[PDB]
Amino acid sequence: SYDRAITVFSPDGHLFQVEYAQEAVKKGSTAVGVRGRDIVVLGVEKKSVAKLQDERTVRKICALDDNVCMAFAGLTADARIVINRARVECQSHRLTVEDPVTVEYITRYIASLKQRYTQSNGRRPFGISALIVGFDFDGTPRLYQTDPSGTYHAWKANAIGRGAKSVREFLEKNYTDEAIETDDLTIKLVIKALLEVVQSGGKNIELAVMRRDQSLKILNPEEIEKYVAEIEKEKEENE
Amino acid sequence: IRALDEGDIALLKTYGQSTYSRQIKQVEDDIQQLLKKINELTGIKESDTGLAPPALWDLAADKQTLQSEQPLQVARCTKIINADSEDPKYIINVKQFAKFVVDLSDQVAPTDIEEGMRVGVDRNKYQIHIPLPPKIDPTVTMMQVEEKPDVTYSDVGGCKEQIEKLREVVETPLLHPERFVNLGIEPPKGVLLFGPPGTGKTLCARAVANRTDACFIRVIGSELVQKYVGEGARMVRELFEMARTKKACLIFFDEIDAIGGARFDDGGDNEVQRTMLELINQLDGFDPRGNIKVLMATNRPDTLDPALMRPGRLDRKIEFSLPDLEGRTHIFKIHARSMSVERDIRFELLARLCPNSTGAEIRSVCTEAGMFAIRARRKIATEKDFLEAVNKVIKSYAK
Amino acid sequence: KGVLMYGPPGTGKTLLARACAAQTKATFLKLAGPQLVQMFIGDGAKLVRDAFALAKEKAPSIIFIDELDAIGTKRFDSAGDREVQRTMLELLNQLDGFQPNTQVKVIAATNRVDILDPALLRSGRLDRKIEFPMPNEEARARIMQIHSRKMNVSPDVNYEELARCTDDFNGAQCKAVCVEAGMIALRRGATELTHEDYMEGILEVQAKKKANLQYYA
Amino acid sequence: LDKQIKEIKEVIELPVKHPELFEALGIAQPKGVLLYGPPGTGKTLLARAVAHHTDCTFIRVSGSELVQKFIGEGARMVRELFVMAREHAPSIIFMDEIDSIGSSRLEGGDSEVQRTMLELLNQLDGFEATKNIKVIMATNRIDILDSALLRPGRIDRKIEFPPPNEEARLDILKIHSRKMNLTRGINLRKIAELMPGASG
Amino acid sequence: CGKTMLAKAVAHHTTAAFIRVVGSEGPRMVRDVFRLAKENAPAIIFIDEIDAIATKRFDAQT
Amino acid sequence: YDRGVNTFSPEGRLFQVEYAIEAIKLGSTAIGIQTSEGVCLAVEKRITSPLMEPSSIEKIVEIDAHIGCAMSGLIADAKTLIDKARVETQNHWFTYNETMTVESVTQAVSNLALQFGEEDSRPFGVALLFGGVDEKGPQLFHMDPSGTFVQCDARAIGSASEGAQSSLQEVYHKSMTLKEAIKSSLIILKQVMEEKLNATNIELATVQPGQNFHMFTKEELEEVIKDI
Amino acid sequence: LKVVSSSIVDKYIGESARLIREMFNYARDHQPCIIFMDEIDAIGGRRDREIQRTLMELLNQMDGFDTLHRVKMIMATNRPDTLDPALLRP
Amino acid sequence: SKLPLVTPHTQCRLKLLKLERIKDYLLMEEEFIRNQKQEEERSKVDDLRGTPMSVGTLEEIIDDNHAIVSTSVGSEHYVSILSFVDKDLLEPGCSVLLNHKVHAVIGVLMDDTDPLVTVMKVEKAPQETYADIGGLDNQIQEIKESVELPLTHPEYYEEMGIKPPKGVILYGPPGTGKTLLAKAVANQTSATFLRVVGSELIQKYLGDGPKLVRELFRVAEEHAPSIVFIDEIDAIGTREIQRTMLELLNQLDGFDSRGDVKVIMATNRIETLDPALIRPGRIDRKIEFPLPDEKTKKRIFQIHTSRMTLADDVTLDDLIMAKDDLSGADIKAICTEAGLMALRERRMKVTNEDFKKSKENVLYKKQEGTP
Ligand SMILES: Nc1ncnc2c1ncn2[C@@H]1O[C@H](COP(=O)(O)OP(=O)(O)OP(=O)(O)O)[C@@H](O)[C@H]1O
Ligand SMILES: Nc1ncnc2c1ncn2[C@@H]1O[C@H](COP(=O)(O)OP(=O)(O)O)[C@@H](O)[C@H]1O
Ligand SMILES: Nc1ncnc2c1ncn2[C@@H]1O[C@H](COP(=O)(O)OP(=O)(O)O)[C@@H](O)[C@H]1O
Ligand SMILES: Nc1ncnc2c1ncn2[C@@H]1O[C@H](COP(=O)(O)OP(=O)(O)O)[C@@H](O)[C@H]1O
Ligand SMILES: [Mg+2]
Repeated sequence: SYDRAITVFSPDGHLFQVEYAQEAVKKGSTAVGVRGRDIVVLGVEKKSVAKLQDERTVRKICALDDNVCMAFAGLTADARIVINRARVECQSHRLTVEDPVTVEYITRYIASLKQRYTQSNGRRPFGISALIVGFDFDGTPRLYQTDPSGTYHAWKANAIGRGAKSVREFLEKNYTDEAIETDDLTIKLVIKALLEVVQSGGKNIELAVMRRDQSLKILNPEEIEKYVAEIEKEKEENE
Repeated sequence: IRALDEGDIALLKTYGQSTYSRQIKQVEDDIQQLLKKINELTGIKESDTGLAPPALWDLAADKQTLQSEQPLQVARCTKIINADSEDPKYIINVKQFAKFVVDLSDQVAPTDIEEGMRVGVDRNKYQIHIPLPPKIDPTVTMMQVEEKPDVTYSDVGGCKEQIEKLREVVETPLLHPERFVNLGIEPPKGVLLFGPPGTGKTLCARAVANRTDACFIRVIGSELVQKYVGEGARMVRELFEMARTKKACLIFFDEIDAIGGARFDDGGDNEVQRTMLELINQLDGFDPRGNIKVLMATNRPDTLDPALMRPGRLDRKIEFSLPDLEGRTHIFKIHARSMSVERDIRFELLARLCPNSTGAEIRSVCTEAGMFAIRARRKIATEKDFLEAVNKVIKSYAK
Repeated sequence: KGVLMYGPPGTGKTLLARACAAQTKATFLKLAGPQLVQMFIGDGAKLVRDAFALAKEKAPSIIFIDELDAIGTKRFDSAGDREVQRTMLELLNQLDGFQPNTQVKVIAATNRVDILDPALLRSGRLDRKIEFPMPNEEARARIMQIHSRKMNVSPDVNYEELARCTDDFNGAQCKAVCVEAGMIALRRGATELTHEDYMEGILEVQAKKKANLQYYA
Repeated sequence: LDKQIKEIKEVIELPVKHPELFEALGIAQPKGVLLYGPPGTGKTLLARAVAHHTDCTFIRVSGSELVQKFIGEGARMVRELFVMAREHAPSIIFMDEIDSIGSSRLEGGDSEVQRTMLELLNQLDGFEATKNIKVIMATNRIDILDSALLRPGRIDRKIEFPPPNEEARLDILKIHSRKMNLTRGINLRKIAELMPGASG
Repeated sequence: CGKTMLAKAVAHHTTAAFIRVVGSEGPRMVRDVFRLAKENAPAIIFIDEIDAIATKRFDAQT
Repeated sequence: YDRGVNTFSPEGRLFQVEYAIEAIKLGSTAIGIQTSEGVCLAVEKRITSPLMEPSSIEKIVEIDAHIGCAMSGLIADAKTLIDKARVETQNHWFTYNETMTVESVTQAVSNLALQFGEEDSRPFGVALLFGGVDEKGPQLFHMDPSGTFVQCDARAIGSASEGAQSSLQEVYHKSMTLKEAIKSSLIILKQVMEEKLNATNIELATVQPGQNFHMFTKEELEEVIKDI
Repeated sequence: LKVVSSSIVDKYIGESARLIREMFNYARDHQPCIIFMDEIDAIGGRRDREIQRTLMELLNQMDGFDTLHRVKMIMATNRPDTLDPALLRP
Repeated sequence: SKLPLVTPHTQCRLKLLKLERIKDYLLMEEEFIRNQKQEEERSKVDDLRGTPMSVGTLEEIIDDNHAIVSTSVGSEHYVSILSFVDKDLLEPGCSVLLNHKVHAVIGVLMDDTDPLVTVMKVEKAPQETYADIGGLDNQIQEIKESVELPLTHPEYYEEMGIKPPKGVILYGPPGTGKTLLAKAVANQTSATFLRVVGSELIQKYLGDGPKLVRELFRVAEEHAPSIVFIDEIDAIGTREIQRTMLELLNQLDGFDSRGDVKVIMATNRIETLDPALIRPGRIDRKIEFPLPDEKTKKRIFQIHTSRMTLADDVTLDDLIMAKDDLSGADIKAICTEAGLMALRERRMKVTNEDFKKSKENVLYKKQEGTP
């Protein structure tokens, strides 16, 4: 009994179609998220804006809460589907529950939706993975990752997509156990990887920041290039 | 861009050229031509035929024997006419040449020749004078082990009961037939060895080969599976008659699962099944098998044909399992016996450290300790070395 | 003029053929199915025809074609095996076709009668189909007595109980029980084997104890 | 095909006719070219003419010839074809409709198709004895083909053969009418204009 | 209707040799058929009820 | 006989659920011990990278103040089964006010598990250990994708189940103190399973009848680390 | 003339085709005659080499029947499906 | 024999001087050769074997100087053996010289059959070297410890008591340098090299798979110190093909004693291979060939563009950077494609823009997915 299906097991017992979903995630572009001392920062790469393709429309970064933000790496159609579902869920939870939304609940929601969609015949799993950053961890930053197997884990700093093998090791090389003083330092550190992954072009670092109390914050390419120049000065020290 | 014109090529293949390339090109070309000249001058390298050391051979005996004897042709004998038991008149079937009715020379005797017999025959009167040994297939005749593998029973660890059961059938009746005969019991004549790969099956086979005195023949799947139909069955026939020629013999079919596959029809391989049926018929069919003891090892006991597992063909089935703690300590002792190691190595600690590791794993970990040591250039392996090896191999399996 | 003997491996078919060859006093041709197939293009049918011709030339003759499962198999198989088909067809028509063949009796043995042709399993060729079943319990006791005839058994061996333990045993497995009891008596060094040795042999021969069939699904 | 013919002169002819540059450049010679276009667009004709001018030998095997009915036969055919080409001095290997054995196979027998395309790719990748040995591949409608052979270390270049235009129709009509007895008052240009989108 | 009949008649009257294969009878077979044609220069090849192999093309599955 | 559970083998076995057992085998190892002092469970995280929060992998959980759990397998739907167990305890206690017998909790989880060919999906490819205390006895129980379930004294599931089970069987007896059971289980885990104990990959949870609080082990492992 | 078809088969190169040709020549020489080849599938199966080359010779000798010979032929088989459709042609 | 290695490559006076020294020595060889008994042993042996002498096949040896011999006509002859024939060089299947008149056995002819593995014997290993491969330092050490050092220096292992490792698996993305390392280790120790690439052992006949494996290992034993490189072990390794696996596994770790032959296998898809094929007792060294990192990629660029004439402006580092997405084979393709771009513009001396365009085009030769 070979894989050939979603709801059947090979004699080993692993659902290879879930593996195919995770490889479908692997074929997507880079996405590396972190949490800092107080703030959470993100920068997406591989914009590859081709002239008439005005880069704003595709919306590489989506903020779906009073304050929470992420798009989805993989195939973007299911990304926007989970976007609509996240909008509905966050607004409905804020309306119905005695207290507003927390990042843990919404991450569990996404994981459960992915699992429930997967757990049936004739229903394609979302081949999409995401990195969620939220503020209301009792007023503290925390980062989560969601995987098409319907799984959710917590990270101090994680990378998924085309750089998953590389950037993660980069993080394992330099994620300071010292809580990042001057969260702009964490922003420079993450911008370094977000650039170096895509040829450090300086054009696709498209970035968002939230200090775990603020609403959504965005970084324009010039202000991000400021952190890029600081990182270049830090790297030039070896002389 | 316009294509590279001949003038463009000519300009390009120079100018950028150095001030030596012309001379150096003429030098390498002359090197090549004069190397051909050396080859021609030295001529063709001599090809020999093998004439032994000169002092060893010749004497007038060789040429005298050449001019005096007869280079006999080889024939099958057939249909001893024996029209009166006084003028026997045997038929011969000299292969690829002819068939003749012929008589004996003055040397050989009627009791010497039988039907078949692969006789030898003179070249111009076709008289019969030599009894030649029968035809044995060269692949079948090389199948005999000849050189005894160096591993003995004492080099097998943990399998006390399995080795005891195996030696009861394959070794004891040959060594001490009086035990069985004076007690009036017929010993079993077939053993199957089954267990996970790398558990030691072939190893205890080699051990048997050591302690064995009678003829030992090695068989693997590829030996019997020919492309031609019935030829594998033919090989099985030749193998068993060769074994019958010996005064008692052992046959060992490693990887019997290669051909022992159970019969299936609505699908099959069939020809492999035909060879396996010939093997079954030889093992236990019409006519006594003889003093031919049989040993087979397989990684798949269930896959073999049910007729092949049947007692009388595989009387005793021996299971080799992943060793227990004591067995793991014993195999560690056995493998570290040869190695250069520090004295007080607590082998039981590693043995308990081992997960469900086959004996092959123990050999591999010992070799890995040896390699770490030789990489460090130290002449003695240490406990830290063995721990590092244990890790290496277990994480390598874990991947 | 045709007797096909059949049954699962371990009943005694080959033994029956051997006994029939013993107390007959006639020309006996013994062969297996793999002997007939051979490599060359026309030689297998030649072998079958020559065997039958020899049987005629020594008219009181019985041919024991053992392992008929080899040459005999469903015509359309799986095909480069058609040589086996032709040899088998020569056998087929050397049993009943055109010229009759009398005074040449044929015995055949197979374990896989489902595999065989609907042709060489006919009624004109193999008139008698003799089933060899699993030995019944008095049959098992008789078999153990037969094989332990000369092993110097104990004066009290409860063969009936052995038959009760040895369900699903074939006759060869009963002989295996006997020889295993002898070997176990040798391990004890006992000059005569007894009932406990037979129980231990039954444990040795029987099976693989299956597995955890409540974990199963 | 003048543009296409010029590209294929460059890539094939230059290493075979003037290897010294690639020695002076040091770079290893390019191995082969894939040819793709609608069926009938002179691909075999172009390969045959290139082999004729380059003075090296022409060996052909269509992809459909490779398949066979038995496992281990496509591999043997490819390996012995490469042996023949190597034994035949400077040579170009031509394989028409290579897409027949190079296509979407991940759908899932099919085993021998992969064991053939992988073997061909192994023969060309190992640059086996590629002293003046070249290969040429032809495909109808490139899209059905797979990238496994076009991967950079493998076969190096692609050439497109669109349907002949008005000027190309003029040539081909002239060439194939050169032997036919034509009559004054003929107006072949109207004929070429009247045949839009011919495949040659 | 006489499709093979007239072909046979033509083969008899002319110096041609008449080789026939029916479409129900892979590519190696076609290669051998045309090669066996090549052995006799004026020989004729005939495909009987060809349509089975020459059916309209599309994306083939198996 | 490959498309699903609704096909029977010649030997009757369904060629779908044995693959779910092997799916148990691909998961992280998990251990459970039943003693008259307290019921304990242990689990290996397989923390892919320490940059993860080790507590994030919920391979050790608390269903309720009297009952904790561990699992091995695909993990993803194991959390769903824990959710069902928690809703079971909540509903039954809020309605009847009598404590849910851990036997009954396992029975309810089994009733959920029997919903792949028994109505109108696929078996939950994961196995579970439950450890609980109740007014009538402290118990430990085991659950597998087939929906069958058994009371055990010393249980092990997941990868390396056989060797860990053998050692756990050899160390067990009926009158052990929970301290000796915990130490034996931990040293077994150290020798066979991965490596020396540390807070970022091992987890332990134990429950006692008179204790409805802190059914976990957390931020106190140091004493063991120096004294294991 | 009665024939077990497998009897036609011989291992020498091209001997079986000669055997079939000679059989039909004996048929023509000793009229009136009836040729009964039985178990035809043995040499009449759908298209190991020599059997096909011999079926070709059987086809040629069969088609060589002029209207005048007093020669007729019977073929018997138990698996007519396996028979080559070449024989099935009128 | 072959000419020595000339290892300046730029056209300089040093290269010419080395070639001139080679020229001088070869000219002295010319001079020496141009500048220019055992008739009793000849008249004895080479006249007993009176010309012509036929060639046949030895079947069996029955007595001390009597053997059974076949010939091309297929006949069989029992004929004596004259004393000068080396007995230990005589075995069944051996090609043997025979006196034309009385078929006397007059010498073994060194084998000229079994042509498949005969051509399989590479002997053309010297195209690569450890120098030619750059950056595989850990893998170089692994292969050295595994296959090379036991062949070059078995002394350490015999002194220590280790039976050295004698089977290795190489795995990683294609074009990372697996075959390169295999050929390089074949060159560094001059033990003969045998290659057989995966699916080519798969055959239509029932026999030729296991038979091919058997004769391959037989010839490997015959050459004694030998390397058997199973490239694309995948195709066989991932009943008949399983039987070929069984024969290969038995020939790796089975009965008899295998001897000195080393076995190196290469795969792209290690995780898919059958666990039996990777016998942890036998396949004790698994070696990963990951995609080259920055230092490696620099080394590969240096070695491959070294033989190239270069302009001043090339910014080699900026060529490397990126996110290590290209293996060594892709880098060689970059080098060749940049050379072609330079040639198109008529530069016999490549520039930076050539490499930039080359890398951009080669990277364009990747991926097909839209979202
Ligand atoms: N009824 C019986 N009486 C005596 N001995 C028996 C009996 N049944 C079986 N045996 C013994 O068991 C064996 C039976 O095997 P036998 O040679 O008859 O082949 P078989 O059962 O027909 O097997 P196969 O079909 O594989 O050839 C013999 O060794 C015989 O001594
Ligand atoms: N009980 C044991 N004692 C000593 N060495 C062993 C034992 N079991 C296995 N080995 C070692 O592991 C290897 C196992 O090979 P083996 O299992 O005989 O191959 P196969 O599985 O093909 O029969 C042998 O080379 C042997 O050296
Ligand atoms: N430009 C051309 N000039 C002359 N003849 C042509 C031209 N293009 C095609 N042809 C004719 O049409 C045929 C094209 O064959 P080809 O394109 O190789 O077919 P396929 O596309 O199936 O490979 C040639 O044999 C040639 O005779
Ligand atoms: N580390 C390296 N050093 C030098 N060349 C390399 C390296 N890695 C790959 N190559 C290039 O790749 C080719 C070898 O690819 P390889 O990985 O051996 O093929 P395969 O994937 O079929 O084993 C050679 O032409 C070589 O130039
Ligand atoms: Mg029998």
